[PDB]
Amino acid sequence: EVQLVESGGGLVQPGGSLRLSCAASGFTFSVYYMNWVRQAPGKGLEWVSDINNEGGTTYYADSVKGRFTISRDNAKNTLTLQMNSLKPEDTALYYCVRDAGYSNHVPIFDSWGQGTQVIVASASTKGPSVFPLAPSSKSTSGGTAALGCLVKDYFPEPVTVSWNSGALTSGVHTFPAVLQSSGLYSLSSVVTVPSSSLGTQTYICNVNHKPSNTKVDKKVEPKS
Amino acid sequence: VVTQEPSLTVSPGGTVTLTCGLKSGSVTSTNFPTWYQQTPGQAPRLLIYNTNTRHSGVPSRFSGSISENKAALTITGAQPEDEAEYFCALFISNPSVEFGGGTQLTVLSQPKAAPSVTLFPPSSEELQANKATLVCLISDFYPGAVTVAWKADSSPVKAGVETTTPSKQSNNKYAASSYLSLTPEQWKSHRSYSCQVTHEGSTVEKTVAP
Ligand SMILES: [Ca+2]
Repeated sequence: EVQLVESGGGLVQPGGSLRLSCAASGFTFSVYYMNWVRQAPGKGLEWVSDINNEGGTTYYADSVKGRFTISRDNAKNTLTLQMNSLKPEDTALYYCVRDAGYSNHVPIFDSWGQGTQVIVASASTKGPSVFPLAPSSKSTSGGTAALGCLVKDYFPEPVTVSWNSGALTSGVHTFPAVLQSSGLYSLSSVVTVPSSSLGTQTYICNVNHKPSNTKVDKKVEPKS
Repeated sequence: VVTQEPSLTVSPGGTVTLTCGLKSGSVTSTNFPTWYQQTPGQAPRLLIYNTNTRHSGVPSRFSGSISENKAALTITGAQPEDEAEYFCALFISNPSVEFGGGTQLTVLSQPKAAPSVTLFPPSSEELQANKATLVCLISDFYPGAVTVAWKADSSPVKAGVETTTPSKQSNNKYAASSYLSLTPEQWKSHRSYSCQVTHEGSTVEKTVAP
């Protein structure tokens, strides 16, 4: 079977570079135009670059021109993407992709690798800022209030969040993190509690970010 | 700019049409429309090219056409495994193709459930740190597809928005988050900001004010 196995990606800082490599197998590599196509975290597909059979002709998406270089080696069965001068834009899943070759003008992509992730992250290891989300009852069931913590700008995953040192587990919803354009993560944890308890019960979110050896216990108060 | 519906639904055995247009102009045969399918956690797969040619091995239930100045993909007799993201690609000019944003097709397997939306304003603490984040939390929805729009007063705001792809919760419904980053001055100087969540043609909008 055809395989297109991408490697050489992963975490890189904005001032760094990567050399993606696709190992092609199970077909006559030299017979086909080859491509890189990328898919950004929550976005669609974007063609990046292609190269003709023998390597003398290359094309690029406007926004990667002068930053990336595509190349191939028909003996090693490799396709390469040298990624220099990086941008937040470049955080994406990078697929190695074969053009079926039906048309001289229109690339038609008949075989795709599984892709390899690139993250352009402004920090290699950063602890979160933790902000309280003061209780509100505008959107909860009558007699309850939702309060939380915003766990912002950390890298890499994971963080753990508990409430009241684990003594409050009911009504807790910790949302999946978003990977921001900065290459840092943010998430929220929200607990729904009785509104009457706001005067009496202390609520503290316990945030642990092991990679940065950071722990924050943020008290969340009503905001009269 | 190539335009596709963010999401669509179909029942098992049902028929559904996905469309693919241009913001400026009509789609015709010389845009050579191509359709790709991406099932969850997998690489894209070629379905149809040259408007209506099925790739080898693609089921006959998938059909491509051009209708009303757009490319169209019709799935007749939808199967559970047809739940996927569908991307169209159009040829506008050399050297390659432009992709639509993709359509998330859900093949309905449980009853529809409307999202709960909670919007938190920036904390006083965060403002003191010279930053401002609005936090829009979205839960308990099915199908697992929403669109989020933010407004400053009544005007749409695009820049500074980060939104997660929906993920399945414990209870098999979906959750997502959207964040709007502002300067403290932006936050203070507007009458309000709004998070508007669209789900299956219905909209829920929460608004907060400094
Ligand atoms: Ca090509």
